[PDB]
Amino acid sequence: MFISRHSGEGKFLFIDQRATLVIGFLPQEILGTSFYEYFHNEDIAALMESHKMVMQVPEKVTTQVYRFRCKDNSYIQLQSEWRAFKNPATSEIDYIIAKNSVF
Repeated sequence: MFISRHSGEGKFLFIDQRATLVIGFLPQEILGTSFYEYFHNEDIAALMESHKMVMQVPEKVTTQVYRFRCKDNSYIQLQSEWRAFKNPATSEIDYIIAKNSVF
């Protein structure tokens, strides 16, 4: 329900027009920060493994439903669909596309 794009390490590079109303953060507040900054304590470990698998496989990877910390430091429940694209000349990830569903 909002799209973001991340670096190979998870740093926010882009959020769409629909994100701020959901998570409360202005783009200048969240761009440049890692998505490990916002994951709930109980979800970060499973999300790291999802992140690892995305960086390995050519395929889409869907996360579990997890809690994402909003600007007011409360949490909303997201489920993200992640896919990484690697520069064929350098093998490094150009970006990770993220479809972030909201509940």
